[PDB]
Amino acid sequence: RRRVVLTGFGVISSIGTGVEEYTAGLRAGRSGARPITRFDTEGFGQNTACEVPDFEPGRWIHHVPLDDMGRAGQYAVAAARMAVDDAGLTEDDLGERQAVITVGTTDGESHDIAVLLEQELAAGDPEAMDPVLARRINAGRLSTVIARELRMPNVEATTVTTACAAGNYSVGYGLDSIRSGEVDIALCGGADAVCRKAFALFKRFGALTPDVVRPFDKDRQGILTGEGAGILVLESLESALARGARIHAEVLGYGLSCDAAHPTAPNRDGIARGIRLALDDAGVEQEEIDFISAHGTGTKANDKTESAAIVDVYGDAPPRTVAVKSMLGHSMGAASALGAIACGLAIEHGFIPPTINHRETDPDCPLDVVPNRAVEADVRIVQNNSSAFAGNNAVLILGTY
Amino acid sequence: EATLPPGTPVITGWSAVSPYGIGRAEFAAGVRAGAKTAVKADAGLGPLPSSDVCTVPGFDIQEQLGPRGTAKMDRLTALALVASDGLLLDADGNRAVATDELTGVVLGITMGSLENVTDFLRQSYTNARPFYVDAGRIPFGSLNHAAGATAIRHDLKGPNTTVAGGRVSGLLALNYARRLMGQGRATKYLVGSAEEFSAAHAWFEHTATASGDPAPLLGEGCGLFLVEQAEAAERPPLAAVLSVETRVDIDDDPGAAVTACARRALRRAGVDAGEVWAAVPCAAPTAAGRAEHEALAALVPADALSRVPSMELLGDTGAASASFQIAAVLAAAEADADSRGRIALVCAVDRDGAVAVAVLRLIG
Repeated sequence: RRRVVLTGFGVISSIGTGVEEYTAGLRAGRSGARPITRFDTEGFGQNTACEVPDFEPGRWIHHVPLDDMGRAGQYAVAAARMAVDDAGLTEDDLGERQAVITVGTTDGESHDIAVLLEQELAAGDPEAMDPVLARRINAGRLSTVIARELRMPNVEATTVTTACAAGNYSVGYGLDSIRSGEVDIALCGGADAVCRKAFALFKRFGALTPDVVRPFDKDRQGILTGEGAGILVLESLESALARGARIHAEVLGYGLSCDAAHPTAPNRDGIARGIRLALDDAGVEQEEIDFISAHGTGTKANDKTESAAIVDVYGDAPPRTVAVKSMLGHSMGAASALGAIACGLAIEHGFIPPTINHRETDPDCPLDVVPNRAVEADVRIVQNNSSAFAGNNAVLILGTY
Repeated sequence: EATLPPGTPVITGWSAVSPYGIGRAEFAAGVRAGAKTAVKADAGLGPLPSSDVCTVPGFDIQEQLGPRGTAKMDRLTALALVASDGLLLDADGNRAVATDELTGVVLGITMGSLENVTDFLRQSYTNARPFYVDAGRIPFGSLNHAAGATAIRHDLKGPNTTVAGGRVSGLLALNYARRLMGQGRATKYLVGSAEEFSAAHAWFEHTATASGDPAPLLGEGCGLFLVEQAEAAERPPLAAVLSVETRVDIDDDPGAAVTACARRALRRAGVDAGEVWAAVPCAAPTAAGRAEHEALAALVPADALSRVPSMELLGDTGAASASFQIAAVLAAAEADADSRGRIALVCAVDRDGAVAVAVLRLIG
């Protein structure tokens, strides 16, 4: 079966923009927590999120008018630019290729939706709503604008809306699409933008931390909402080798499971099935996994369930299990894509990024979470977990090329 | 049947909940009759940009799905669930389709329940505090909720995906299923797409319309297909999915993109355009829709376009479009021996620039 490799990474994140900045942030235990600017936090009793601080679309976006996209779309396009830059691919190389572009998202331009409702509510009149906003709110656009910006007409542009798992779904789809032989290249990842919808949702769930995100901590109090984009260039080994491309890591496999249990609650059996499917697809034994990049959101339920699933699969000596969201916060549709990149970078640079804000490991999460500081390791194979609402689990396995 | 490449996906069943009514039978009846579906919108939806709507007639969530977990259920999810029942169960509620953990689910959407998200945000803006929302509505808000709900409902622990894309989303879903099944990630797939009618959707669509143009006739519903590998098919194939091709209309020439997409789909299917027996455009009420129609009217035999009534009879069904298109082909084909072995082409264009084409071979 055809081998598939990661030749480019594009990153817009709360802890760094570009592969360099992001590798730095990850190694540093940078926290992306900062005050919310994107919308009015009056009344939430709380106003911290993990925004992208200083996004300059002009660095990345050349062709598509900015008003054709909301923030999530802009992040997607910027990361895509970066990723193809990082892969040594120009618009000329891309125009020629049949490709898949698959961007995951949770909320898409839900901020634009909110602003639309604001316009109707201010005016007391639906007709006050801006056409420019209403044209760009549909999630499909996150994929198609990338094609537009990179001048790639011969693209299947699929936005995967499996929320936190969407990045991993997207990478997996790229993998399947390349493995099928039908395309030699896939731009895969996820993108989301901080919005009032997500903040208010998690607030109302009591799943927002009042200070910091402490995954697997005994007194973890929840998440911070995040945003950003991660785009990965996937390529057939054939196509990468033949092009003289630098290969960051190999995509070995993934697994998809569905809990078929609860619309919001994680499911131990469901996560465990996903992990096992991923290992089987990857052709990889529990032993060979150097670390797990956990879904690890920092909520009570998630961390104890995910831990349990990991221990089910690996037995009572599981690999080191770290939570990138300790640093990024929960970047929604970007989360697993930014995790995937972290995993690839961890492979490439021989490190394991930390679970930060870690005071004390929950005794029911008997894991080495690599607390607070990155460690060096001979990281050859990494599992990246992701779970979402609607019981959607996706687990991705990357390896050293 | 015997002529098919190895691992060609086949559709072995379908279901629809549509402006024709609930169920495959009602859809099939409506398509074959070329029946109209537009009604005056229910007063309960409040003011709308247009009074005329193509809603699912006689559709009440609790009546269809019973009292459990349905009070706060979004219509999108409800439509998907009712469609799932039509697909997997027979008319008496018997299990018609054997599913297991290798049964995938992939649903195409535009942007989920805009009713849910806009109600949530309206509450956020107008209630005491900005997180004082209907908390019971929150599960339903997730874009992947309909696909996930289907899995809860039918105990589908296999791959569960939701893809966006609007009018092309049914074809993106189909191609997704095709690829995953191709890689052995599923042996069977529930594939389809869905769009609810909501005042939010209707107003947003009106807002998004090219300024001047009349408020579109909007429809809703869900179409679903049971897809299997031809080898392993446990029920007789209705149609083989020969190719699904997609493009993005980056140069704002939707005609040219449709043409290129269709020609590629036909090439990849190994068929000539003259072989197309039924061609079903999405009939989007847009320049792109008109261009699509002109492109196909040149590309396929004229008789392929008269074979199936216009999708315009359902209104703009949004994400449901391509699934309704495929279902219309199957409806036209069923109970008409003339359709056997014939090629069908379905094409859709979406505002967000995507074009997709599928080429089917009708079996039965």
